[PDB]
Amino acid sequence: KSCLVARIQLLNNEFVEFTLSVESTGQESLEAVAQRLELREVTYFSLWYYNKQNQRRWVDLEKPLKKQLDKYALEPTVYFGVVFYVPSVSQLQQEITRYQYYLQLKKDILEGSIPCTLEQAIQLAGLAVQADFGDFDQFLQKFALFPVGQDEKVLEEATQKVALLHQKYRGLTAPDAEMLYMQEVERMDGYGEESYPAKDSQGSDISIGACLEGIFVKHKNGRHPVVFDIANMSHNKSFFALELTIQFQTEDMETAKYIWRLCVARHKFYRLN
Amino acid sequence: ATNDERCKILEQRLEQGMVFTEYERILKKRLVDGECSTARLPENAERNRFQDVLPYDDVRVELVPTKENNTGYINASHIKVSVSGIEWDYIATQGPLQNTCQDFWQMVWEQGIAIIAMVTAEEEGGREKSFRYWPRLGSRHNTVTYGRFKITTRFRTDSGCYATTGLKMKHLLTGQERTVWHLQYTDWPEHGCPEDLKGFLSYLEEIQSVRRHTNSTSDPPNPPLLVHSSAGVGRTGVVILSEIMIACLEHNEVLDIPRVLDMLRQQRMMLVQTLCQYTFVYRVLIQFLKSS
Ligand SMILES: [Cl-]
Repeated sequence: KSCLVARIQLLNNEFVEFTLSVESTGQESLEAVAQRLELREVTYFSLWYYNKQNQRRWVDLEKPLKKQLDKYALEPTVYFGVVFYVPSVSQLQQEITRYQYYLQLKKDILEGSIPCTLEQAIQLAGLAVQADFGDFDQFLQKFALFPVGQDEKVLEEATQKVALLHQKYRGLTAPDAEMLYMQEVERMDGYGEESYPAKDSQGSDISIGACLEGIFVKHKNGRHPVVFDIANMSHNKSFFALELTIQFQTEDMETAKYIWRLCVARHKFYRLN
Repeated sequence: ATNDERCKILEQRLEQGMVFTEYERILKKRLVDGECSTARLPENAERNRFQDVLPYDDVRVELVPTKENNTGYINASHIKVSVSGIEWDYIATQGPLQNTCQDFWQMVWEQGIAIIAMVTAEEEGGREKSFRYWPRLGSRHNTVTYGRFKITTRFRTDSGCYATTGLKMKHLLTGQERTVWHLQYTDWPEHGCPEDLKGFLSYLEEIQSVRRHTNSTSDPPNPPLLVHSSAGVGRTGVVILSEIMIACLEHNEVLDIPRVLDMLRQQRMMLVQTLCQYTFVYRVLIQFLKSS
């Protein structure tokens, strides 16, 4: 009523239960989370929740978080994540800022946000074990090391392929296994790309988002993705428009105005970098 | 030298009963220069929980004087201590009374305090240990005004042995704001000392984690940390003495627990008040050393 008991899921799947005041902004919670994580470079990160459509909407860090989860969320549970994916993961200097980046990049592979082939998913899990588990005292059946995809006997074949590239990476520091793990996902397609459903100027449904180069429009019907030179970005009614002048349409006026913020946000983040 | 061998000497002193002998020979207060005339004033009697637990005049926290408090008095001691060059900055005070909540927040502001370490519940056994000087979440009174300061309670996360509360403090005259982290230990029993040593160690770790978080933003000294208990002496001294010795263990350094405690009592009387509290420091240091 006058306070919200919210649960923030860290990237390592741990939970922190925050009793939140009505006036408390989302930035204050993100700064509180950075304190517990020993995290210093809090600029690359933010928080997000499942909205009424189960769509990952990042919170408004400058607006109070208590009202956002009441009005636009299923349950009062936000998730910690990376809102600003850097082109160069070498840019990240502080140690703990890199580990949280490593957790987010690993979660993007294991859950399928960044699609990887069979072989890429194999080589990735090798560097993960040397950092998640370490240089073995001797263990892989324990936790999940592969994306969604499986056949029982292909699982046995790949797990031994990881269990042999496990010894080749021996004696190296886990912080360096995390770096080499990132700077391979760093270079993949779909890396750090967030898609939002929308319709085209012909009514054909598509997926729109802001990539590092610029606004990317990929088409569900298979049409070649265009990557927009942009004079500015604007939003009108249920539409969202760029100027050079093109416009897309979304579900409702809430969804489109939301996208304008992140695009100009990512546009501001990239022009500083 | 070894962490496991430093542990044995502490365990041996505990087992052989030496910690009981060395505690009793430490003096409770200053032999000379122990005058607390400012605290012992009639006008200031209303400002002390216990009339026998007072700060020394040369180390008392010294509020900017006003007309209601002509002496700018608050029952709080400055605790600055050095071992082999490592310096330590503390402010130890009693739990605020109702009439000293304004004086408490005046000190938190004037001394630039950003972290408060509360080692006690508001009430224990029906006796008041500290008045509720910060607003409560969940109610409609989420904001209080003491003097020229308007404190708001902004979030609260609860760990089993401790509770972290984030406060925003606003100077109504200047408009300045300051985030203040309120760390409250809640596992200390009403009678005796805590049994969960590992949980009390976590409370001291959270203090350092908040200390590191707040210092990364302040480029130009770092403010002292405010420990307070009922009288700001016994459980207050346990936190201060423990955190000092743990650093001496961290940066390998000879440990002389009675020498440090005797130095602490030269700045605030009765720091570490009971024998139980003293042996608790020995047990906490031992448990910390058995980290792995
Ligand atoms: Cl006390």
